[PDB]
Amino acid sequence: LFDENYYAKAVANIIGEVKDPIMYKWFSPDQIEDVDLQMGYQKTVKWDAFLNANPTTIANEVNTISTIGFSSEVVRLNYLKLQYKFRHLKQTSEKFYTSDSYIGDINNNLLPFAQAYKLASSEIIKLINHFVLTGTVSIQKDGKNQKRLLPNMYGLLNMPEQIKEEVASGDKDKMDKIFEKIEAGLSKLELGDEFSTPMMVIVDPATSLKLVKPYAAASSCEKWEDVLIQTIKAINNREDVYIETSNLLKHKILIYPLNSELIKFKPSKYMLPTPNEQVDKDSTDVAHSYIDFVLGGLLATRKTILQVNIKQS
Amino acid sequence: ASLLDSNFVPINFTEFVQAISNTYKQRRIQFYENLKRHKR
Amino acid sequence: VEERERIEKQLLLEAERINEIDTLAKAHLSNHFNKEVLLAKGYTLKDIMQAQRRELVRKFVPIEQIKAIAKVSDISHIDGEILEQLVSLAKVNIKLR
Amino acid sequence: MKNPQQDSGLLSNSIDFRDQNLIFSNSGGVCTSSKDKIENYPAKGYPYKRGVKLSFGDGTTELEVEAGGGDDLYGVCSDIDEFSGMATVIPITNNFTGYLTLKKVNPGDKLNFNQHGELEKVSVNAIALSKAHKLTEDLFIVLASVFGNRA
Repeated sequence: LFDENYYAKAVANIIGEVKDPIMYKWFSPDQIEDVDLQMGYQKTVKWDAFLNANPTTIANEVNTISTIGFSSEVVRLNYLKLQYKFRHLKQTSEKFYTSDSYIGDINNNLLPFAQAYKLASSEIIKLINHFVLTGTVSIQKDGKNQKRLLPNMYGLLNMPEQIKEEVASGDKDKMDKIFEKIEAGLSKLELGDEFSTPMMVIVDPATSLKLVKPYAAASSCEKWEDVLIQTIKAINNREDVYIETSNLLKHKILIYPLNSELIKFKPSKYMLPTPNEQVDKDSTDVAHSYIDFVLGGLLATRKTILQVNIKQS
Repeated sequence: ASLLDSNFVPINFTEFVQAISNTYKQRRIQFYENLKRHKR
Repeated sequence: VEERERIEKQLLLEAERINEIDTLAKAHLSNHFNKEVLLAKGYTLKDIMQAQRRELVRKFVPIEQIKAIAKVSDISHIDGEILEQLVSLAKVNIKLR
Repeated sequence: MKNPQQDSGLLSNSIDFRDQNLIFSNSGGVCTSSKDKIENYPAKGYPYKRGVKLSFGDGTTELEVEAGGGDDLYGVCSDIDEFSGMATVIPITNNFTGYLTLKKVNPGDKLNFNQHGELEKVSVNAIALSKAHKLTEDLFIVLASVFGNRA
């Protein structure tokens, strides 16, 4: 294959230089499982029981007894397939563009296939990491003109039926007020029997700098971060509480456990960027290539994620 | 069945794509093996 | 005990031959004919070695030499000194390749 | 000039991935079909990212393309090579979607080309897909899709 197609050989040589996505830090090894699907859906069933009324007293003779109800719930996960096209230089056209210390037409913005592919992969992987966190796909910094996606496609920030807290504008810089709202959300969390598990906190850099200040006179050898870790340790049965920072977040605090039972990530085995066999060619030196990637596969139980929004002005 | 193995010689594009997926998975496994989170 | 010593000498000789054949076959033919997967599929060691030798002949030795020197186009049943000649010719072919 | 001739003083920060396409150096279309018809013509002036019209000399030299519009519109210039002075032109018969020069506007507005190859609000030729983006004091670009000529 490599003898027939140079582009396949080039990708195999250049694939090792692409950095791993940063979302891997957001999940435990067991929380991620690969599914063999490109486009479509995957469904699962959950069974629940409930009590309809107060228990019935067994005295003398009685026929009317209280009932215990049952219900089924079907959970569907959606997977979508998306593609980009990028131009580059023909393989048998590089010698007429190799400069002293670089290859490519600077004036016309043309690159060799290897460098073009590597840059394209990095940009897509950034886009994937954005979707996994924020649940949306958009190229504007305002998060508008979003790509209309299928239902049952959610990220860690747009997941419905979760605990949401809002710090008012007047308390944007008051760390005590922010920590107050965190506790209210922590109380409303419903981990239940899966309490004994590691927890994960993802915070924006602006709030992270607020955390490192000493806890408030001021308590020496005690920071706001240390107080928060202990507070989370209260409900997770004294388990590890990791904190990470992401520039993607903006005035947002995200707390969720690292238990596969509550939150599960089942991405496609072809989620990460992959070359396409179709290569446009012409008489000129400019060729086109295609990269494919798959989105979707995030499943989580309701009322297990805390989302804190610090309303800025 | 991964790009890491130098002895691996793909026969067609389909096998090449499968090796990429296997290679991505192995890197993820290796990443988590070598990951050392900050506990404080 | 020298009879067993010579038996062990022959064992080492055939083991070295098998190791050389396997090492060259892994880099020449494919990974599908690996010793582990063939054993999983249920072939004896000698059967694995002869199958690898026949594949080596089918890859290096041209079909005309098979149907002229070995007198049969099919290497399915030619095993023996004719197979030794065929694998020697395959070694010559890979040397000149 | 599509490519800023003046050299930059600093290395760019390749960390973000949003709003990194609103530059004048971006050539072609945002969405491009592999079945598009592409022509190159001698360039009269700088018609880059402008509507072009056919202009004939005195017959000694072949025809060339100049920035223009109105009833004389022939195509849209999407790229230009400065060394050869050849302007890449997509015919008005073919449809184009990309960033084009705007006269110095909301999505959904119908736009027509003026005498200088600049898009302006209202025959219609294209429809605005976004709002005006300011690159220089007088340079305004807009994402528009052209679908030919229709009254």
